[PDB]
Amino acid sequence: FLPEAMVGRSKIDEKYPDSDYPTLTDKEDPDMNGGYI
Amino acid sequence: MIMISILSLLLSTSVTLRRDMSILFNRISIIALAYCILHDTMSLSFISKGIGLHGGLLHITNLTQIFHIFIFIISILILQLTSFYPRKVWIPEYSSLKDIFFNKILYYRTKIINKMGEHMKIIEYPLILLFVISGAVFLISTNDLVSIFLSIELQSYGLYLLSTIYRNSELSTTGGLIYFLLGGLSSCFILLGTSLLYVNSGTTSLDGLYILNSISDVNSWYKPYYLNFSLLIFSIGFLFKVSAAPFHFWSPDVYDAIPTIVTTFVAIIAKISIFIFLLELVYYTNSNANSYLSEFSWTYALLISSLLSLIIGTVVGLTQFRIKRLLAYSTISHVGFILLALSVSSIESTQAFIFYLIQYSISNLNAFFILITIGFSLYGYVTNNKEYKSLLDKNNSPIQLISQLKGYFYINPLLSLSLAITIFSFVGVPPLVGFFAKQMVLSAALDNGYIFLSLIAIITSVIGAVYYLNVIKEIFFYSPEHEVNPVLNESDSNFSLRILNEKNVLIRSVLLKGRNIFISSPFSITISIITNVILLFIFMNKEWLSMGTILVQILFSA
Amino acid sequence: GLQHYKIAMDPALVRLGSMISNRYKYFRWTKRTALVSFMYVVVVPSTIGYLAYKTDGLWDLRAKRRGDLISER
Amino acid sequence: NITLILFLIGILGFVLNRKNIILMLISIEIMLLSITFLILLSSLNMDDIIGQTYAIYIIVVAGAESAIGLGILVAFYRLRGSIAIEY
Amino acid sequence: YHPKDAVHLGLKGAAVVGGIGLLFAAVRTSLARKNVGPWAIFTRNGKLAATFAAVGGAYDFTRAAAANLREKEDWVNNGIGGLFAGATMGLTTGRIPRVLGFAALTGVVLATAEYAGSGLRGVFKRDVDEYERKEFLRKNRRRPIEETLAEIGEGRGIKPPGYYERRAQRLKEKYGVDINPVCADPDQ
Amino acid sequence: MSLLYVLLIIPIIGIFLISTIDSFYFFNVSYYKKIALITTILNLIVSLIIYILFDFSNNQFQFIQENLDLSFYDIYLGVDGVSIYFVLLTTIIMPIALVSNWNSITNNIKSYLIIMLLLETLLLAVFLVLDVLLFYIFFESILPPLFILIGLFGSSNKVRASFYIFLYTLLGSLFLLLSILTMSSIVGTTYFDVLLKSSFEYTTQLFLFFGIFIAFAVKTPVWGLNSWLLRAHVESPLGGSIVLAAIVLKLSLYGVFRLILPILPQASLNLTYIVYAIGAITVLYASFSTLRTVDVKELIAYSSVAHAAIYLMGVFSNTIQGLEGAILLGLAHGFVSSGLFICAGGILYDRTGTRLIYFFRGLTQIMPLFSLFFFILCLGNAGTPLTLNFVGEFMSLYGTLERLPIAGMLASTSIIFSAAYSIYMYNRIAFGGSVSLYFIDCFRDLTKREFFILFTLVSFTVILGIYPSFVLDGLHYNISSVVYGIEPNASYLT
Amino acid sequence: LDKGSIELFGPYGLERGLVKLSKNISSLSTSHVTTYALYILVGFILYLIYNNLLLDYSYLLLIIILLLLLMMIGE
Amino acid sequence: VNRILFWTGFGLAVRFWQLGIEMRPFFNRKSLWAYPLFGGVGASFGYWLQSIDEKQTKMLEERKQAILEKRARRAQRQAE
Ligand SMILES: CCCCCCCCCCCCO[C@@H]1O[C@H](CO)[C@@H](O[C@H]2O[C@H](CO)[C@@H](O)[C@H](O)[C@H]2O)[C@H](O)[C@H]1O
Ligand SMILES: CCCCCCCCCCCCO[C@@H]1O[C@H](CO)[C@@H](O[C@H]2O[C@H](CO)[C@@H](O)[C@H](O)[C@H]2O)[C@H](O)[C@H]1O
Ligand SMILES: CCCCCCCCCCCCO[C@@H]1O[C@H](CO)[C@@H](O[C@H]2O[C@H](CO)[C@@H](O)[C@H](O)[C@H]2O)[C@H](O)[C@H]1O
Ligand SMILES: CCCCCCCCCCCCO[C@@H]1O[C@H](CO)[C@@H](O[C@H]2O[C@H](CO)[C@@H](O)[C@H](O)[C@H]2O)[C@H](O)[C@H]1O
Ligand SMILES: CCCCCCCCCCCCO[C@@H]1O[C@H](CO)[C@@H](O[C@H]2O[C@H](CO)[C@@H](O)[C@H](O)[C@H]2O)[C@H](O)[C@H]1O
Ligand SMILES: CCCCCCCCCCCCO[C@@H]1O[C@H](CO)[C@@H](O[C@H]2O[C@H](CO)[C@@H](O)[C@H](O)[C@H]2O)[C@H](O)[C@H]1O
Ligand SMILES: CCCCCCCCCCCCO[C@@H]1O[C@H](CO)[C@@H](O[C@H]2O[C@H](CO)[C@@H](O)[C@H](O)[C@H]2O)[C@H](O)[C@H]1O
Repeated sequence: FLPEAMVGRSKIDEKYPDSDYPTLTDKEDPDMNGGYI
Repeated sequence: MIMISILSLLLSTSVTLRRDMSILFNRISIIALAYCILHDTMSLSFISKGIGLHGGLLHITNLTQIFHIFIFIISILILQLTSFYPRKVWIPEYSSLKDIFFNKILYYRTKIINKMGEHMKIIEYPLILLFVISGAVFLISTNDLVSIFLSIELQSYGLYLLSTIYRNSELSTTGGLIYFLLGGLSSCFILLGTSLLYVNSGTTSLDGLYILNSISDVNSWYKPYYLNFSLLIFSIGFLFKVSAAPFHFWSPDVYDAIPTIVTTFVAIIAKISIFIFLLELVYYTNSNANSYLSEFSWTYALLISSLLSLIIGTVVGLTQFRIKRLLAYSTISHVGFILLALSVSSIESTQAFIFYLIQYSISNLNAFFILITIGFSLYGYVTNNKEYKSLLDKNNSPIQLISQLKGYFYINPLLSLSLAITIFSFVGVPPLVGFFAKQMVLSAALDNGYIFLSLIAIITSVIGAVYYLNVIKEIFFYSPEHEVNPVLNESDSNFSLRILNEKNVLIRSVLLKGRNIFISSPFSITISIITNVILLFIFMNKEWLSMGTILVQILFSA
Repeated sequence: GLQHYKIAMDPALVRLGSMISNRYKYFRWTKRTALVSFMYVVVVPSTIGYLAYKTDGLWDLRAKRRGDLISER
Repeated sequence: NITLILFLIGILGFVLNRKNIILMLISIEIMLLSITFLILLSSLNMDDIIGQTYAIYIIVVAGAESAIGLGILVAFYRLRGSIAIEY
Repeated sequence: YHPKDAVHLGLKGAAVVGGIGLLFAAVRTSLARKNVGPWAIFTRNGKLAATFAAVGGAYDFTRAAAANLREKEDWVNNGIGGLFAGATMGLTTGRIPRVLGFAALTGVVLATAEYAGSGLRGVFKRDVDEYERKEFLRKNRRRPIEETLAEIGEGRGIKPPGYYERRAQRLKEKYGVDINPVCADPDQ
Repeated sequence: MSLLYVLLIIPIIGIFLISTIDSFYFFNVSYYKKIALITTILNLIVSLIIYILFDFSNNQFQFIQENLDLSFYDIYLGVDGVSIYFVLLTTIIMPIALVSNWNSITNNIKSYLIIMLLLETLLLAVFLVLDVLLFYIFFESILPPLFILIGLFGSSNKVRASFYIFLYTLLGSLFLLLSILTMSSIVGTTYFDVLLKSSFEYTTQLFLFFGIFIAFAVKTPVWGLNSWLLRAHVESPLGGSIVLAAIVLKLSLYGVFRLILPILPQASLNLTYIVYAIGAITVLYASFSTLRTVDVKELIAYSSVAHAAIYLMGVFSNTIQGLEGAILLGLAHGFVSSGLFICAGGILYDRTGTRLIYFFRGLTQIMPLFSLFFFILCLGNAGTPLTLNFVGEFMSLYGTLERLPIAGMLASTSIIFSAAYSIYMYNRIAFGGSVSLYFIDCFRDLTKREFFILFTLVSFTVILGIYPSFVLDGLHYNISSVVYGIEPNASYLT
Repeated sequence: LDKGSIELFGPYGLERGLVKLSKNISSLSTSHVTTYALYILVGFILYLIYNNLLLDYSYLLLIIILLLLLMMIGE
Repeated sequence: VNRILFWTGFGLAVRFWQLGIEMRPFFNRKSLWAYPLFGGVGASFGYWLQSIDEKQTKMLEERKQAILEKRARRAQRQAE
């Protein structure tokens, strides 16, 4: 009944996106430091 | 007196259609509720577990009259929000006794004070709160199953009408519709519970059910399993109406959708009356002998709701970005603390319950008052943020996002610090009053063997403190996206105020800018008194806690 | 805040200091990181604690002279 | 046994409803009828006229919620134009 | 004590917990937004109910199995069952760190609840005088010396009168050497 | 009124005057900063008056006031030799903490002064209160001002730093609250005189220990729980860093003399090997990772973890020497850590805007006054003799060896590892080659402000090192009251 | 350890774990009265089963830990 | 502390906090009369809390005497 802007999960995903937390893999981040060359 | 006030206000409201008369109907409602306080104040001259009145369908207790006074005062504080204009104009030249009482000020007050705002144009708004208050003070005083059902509906039906009263709001109509529909299913559970009580006992009186339960508690063809089953269904209805998890999903949606003036009342009064009625029922349904009747105690649902309310209220609140959804979830985790002290039926827990309830009703009032005042203060401010132009019902809820409070410390420091003091009280930080409330509910549970629940409460108190701190980070850690309106201070834009003596003779004429507009004293003083109570409680605690020690001593006495 | 003096900020050292600060955001649970973590956090404290318990109150030196034994227990 | 069957029916009305908000109004009333019918049949079994009185007041409150509910539904329809849930 | 049929109890645990998850799977079918039909409870949501039976059955079976081996009934068994129950929850997700992590969280909480006492039901009542019990605790200021030496023991600076003669006896028994400290005075 | 309540009202009166002076003049920020500084000096003069009158061998709490009116929660103030020097340390630091950060604030200066003036009252109270719930009340009332001090006047990673300190300190302190509530339930009050008479059952003691130690382990802090400090101290303003290390880290040290030594003795005795195992580990790991830290201000913060562990093992020795050494090492840490924070956070960061040790080299060549004081504060961090830091470490380490020898033997390795990082940091900033090439323009040397607070802090560290009897004569009789044990021929006299 | 597992098995792993969990539970709230009504019935039945089947209280805690960890997993 | 003083200052503190929220000037001369008024209201609420405390003390004292007669009458009847 309410707008998606107010109760929708979609705008949670903009305030708290999953991209806020890195998930680099062994190929991307073997030194486990951020991909620092 | 509440019934004399409703009928008198109703007759006056019935013969008028003027929307300018709303201001004065809310003022007379405050005066009417003050007479109710003076009548109930005289009804405290006896020591009694209870006296049955009007054929045994009602009762009076020291706790009933104490909390009739509390309900009337909380209503008076909320009623001010519609009894006085949000902003005022003040000049040092009109500030003395001679000026305020004998002189007069003339100026165009319409756009400055918001004379014709939506809240100042509902004639029956003061009337419908009185109807809700009436059902609240009846629930507290009900001694019969029928009176319980009739009182709970009187309160519920008026709360639905409050949520739908802003008829031009497509958010308020939805919220009231959600509330009536999920509230009606709750009413069936309360009605099923009382019906199943009468069919197995032949009685509608609480005292007969108390004596039937009393005799059954001894460590054959009629084993009384019905009382703990009936009260269990009966508890689901009231758990919904206080929004205890898992029956909680409605409150964040309804509290977010209706106007902020309305949610102050809707989110406070209902929990005051429901929690008082449950306390007396928990006491006289207790088991003094551990038997098979005690294994099916209805009070277990309150212990599971409390555990679930502590977790849901603090965990789901982490990712909320809308302030009224956040405060809705904060209330859920606070009733998990209230429900834990109710479920432990001990002298200490009952005293902790009376304090947690009163202090939290007062503190959650300050949070709503500060929010309403912050929205009425951005009148002299402009924003270019894109996320604010897309908001809905910006007059019913001026502050909807926690992003809108970014940099309020710069705009208003003590208003920001008042909200800081209130928020830290919700966390439980000493020396603030909210700490002493949680302290008493942790010590009661620990002394009675609810150690596992106490550990869960302090863990969620850390989790719930995360989203409380996020609001503080917004107000103080960042600069404001709100900037002063450029036109209100252009050096050529002034409004003429005239000073007039008693016989309308011009004493003086003053030139005023937007800097001479401030918050109305009714909202500034109310915020000031409660913030001080939260801050200075450790110097003024004797008579507040002594009242609760005496009320519980009468209830447990003999 | 206050203006500081001019420093030739090395882009290479600045990005290195940034790397050290955000490094935790990229820690994973591997067979190696678990092995180092288990050794340091469990094994060494448990070994130190075990010796602490076994030798606790075992010896006293005060006023002990020849013909007496250091061992209390 | 009839009173319990009808209470299930009102409950199953909520179980089987994703779109009708009208049918939730109807299912609340079926539940009220079952509970009043139970009180009424147990009243005849115990020779108690007070059950008949409690049934009467449940009918009055039931109609009053119907009025309050259909009025709120009218307020909602005026601004929305549909009583349908977008599921 | 009376041995418990672990297999018989294990089925009860799987059915009770797996029954509730079957009720949870049913909500998923009812709330599904497409025409999935009635048999979607056992095809699309079957894994949800299946893991509930797996988790519940492993907990009660391992709790019962733990009790038989240790020949005792206490809060410890609620730890073994919780560890194996949490391990089963981690097996579904297929991630090693969580197999161990979920077992840790489940085992700690299910043992902490039991060792504290059952909060979710009616707490045990001692059925005694609370005023006498509390007052005894507040006024039990001194205790027999034997009472304290039982928990801490002599040594570590707790040298009760007679410690040296006892230590001589203790040292003689274990070291086989008589203690005889030297004089330090050439005269007498 | 009493003289211990004058200690609390003066910082409150200063808050009022800063708030009302603008209403009598648009007033300068220099006028706000003189009010706050004169207010802190008056508290220091009162505290020196209290110390002149104080009886060094009295077993009754002194400068108390006859309440005679009892409520649910009531403030009871008193002083004993165990607490007098903690009060004095708070009243000597707060004036320097203000002077150190005199130019560095710039914005929100009234708010900054009000928080420090409020912190001084709350930290003074926590030493003066004669109840254990009142101790908790002030031991945790400092968390809201410190959340906002870091957020308003902190460095770049301030938001996360302030969330860490508040949430860890809130979580850790809520296990202390459960233990305190249990003792109050069993005894009926938390007033010290009544609680210290009471003896708990061993099992109650062993569970009250689990909950006071969990709180203290988070607030010491121990090695695996020290993340909040590595963030809080570094991102905090200079003044907040001085308070948090010198005064707040000492609240747990003084809380063992109240919450554990006198009321849970059997639990403290039978669990010391767990404490010593943790204390030993946090001596080694903290020191190994202080060697490889590249942020100077975070190298001073890590050093604090290693020192707190020496004084924590000292409080758990059941010895008169390790208990007084623990208080001496906490007083010594208060002066030296203050100076090293002033050097890193208040002189280098002021001139460079950087904390990375990569950019600093040969600073003695252009700043010879800074390098002289910096050397003396590095030697005290290393526990060199002639500084109070050596006396505290020696007595703290001896009682550790006398209690459980093996752990004091590992803990004694702090003599090699504190020296290692202290000289290595020194040789890399003051020495280590010629003035760096990353410095485009020359840096001025110490100001008359920077010189005189560094000189004042060094003066306390050295003079108290020569004659520690200035502090030792006050603690002797009062320390004598927290020892648990008997001797076979000295006890049970007839 | 300090920048690794102590922050993963600690504040940073509790942060990223709980934020994921709270988004999933918050996605159960779709503001549909039909779906909210179903939830009330569900939460009603679970209370009825618990206080009539005399189930061991531990069976409940397993349910809560199962439920909480199911919202810990995405998709 | 003294209740009359605490409440008198409480009213003084409420006036101070009010003007701080409204961001109005503390200490305008033609509006100084509010400080005696706010404090005077504070003093009055305090004489009332003094009457409340006096009566609460009497009744809490009675109750402690009642719990002691009950525990004693019960103890006496258990001597048989
Ligand atoms: C011990 C139990 C109690 C502790 C439990 C811990 C729960 C912590 C929940 C933290 C919720 C907020 O956590 C944080 O919020 C801020 C809000 O901008 C965001 O923080 C983020 O900021 C920027 C964007 O501005 C991101 O690029 C960055 O990756 C991150 O730091 C993230 O959304 C989230 O990392
Ligand atoms: C912080 C907010 C301000 C403080 C809040 C509390 C102030 C008011 C507390 C009042 C309750 C306790 O104070 C007292 O309690 C008893 C309880 O029956 C009542 O006392 C009443 O009955 C008794 C017994 O017949 C009479 O002796 C007494 O004259 C009468 O007033 C009154 O209520 C009050 O005299
Ligand atoms: C300063 C920090 C360190 C101080 C604490 C460490 C002190 C270490 C003391 C070690 C010796 C203790 O006391 C010592 O114990 C050993 C056994 O281990 C025993 O040694 C004995 O061994 C043989 C039997 O094998 C005996 O026949 C012989 O008489 C004696 O040498 C004696 O009891 C004593 O010589
Ligand atoms: C329990 C809650 C937590 C308590 C923690 C302690 C918080 C202490 C905060 C101090 C009080 C607020 O501090 C307040 O800051 C605001 C900043 O907008 C100042 O207000 C002023 O600041 C500067 C002064 O030049 C102006 O540019 C600005 O326009 C104006 O608003 C107030 O004069 C000051 O008093
Ligand atoms: C690693 C940390 C592990 C522990 C962390 C959490 C513990 C924090 C402090 C818990 C204190 C122990 O728990 C406390 O113990 C005492 C006795 O010992 C209990 O006292 C007792 O109360 C009831 C009532 O008589 C008794 O029936 C019961 O035997 C016991 O619970 C307290 O009710 C309990 O609150
Ligand atoms: C024993 C286990 C641990 C005990 C409890 C300790 C829990 C501590 C958890 C704190 C988690 C961090 O808390 C969260 O941090 C992020 C930073 O990444 C903040 O996010 C903030 O900083 C980022 C940094 O880029 C900026 O974009 C911006 O200022 C804001 O988004 C959140 O506002 C805060 O809520
Ligand atoms: C000396 C140690 C002291 C520790 C004191 C107590 C610290 C807090 C204990 C629990 C800490 C949380 O622990 C952490 O939880 C979350 C669960 O979502 C997990 O966090 C992570 O899980 C997996 C990694 O396995 C990731 O893919 C996922 O992105 C992330 O959520 C971590 O696997 C776990 O390390």
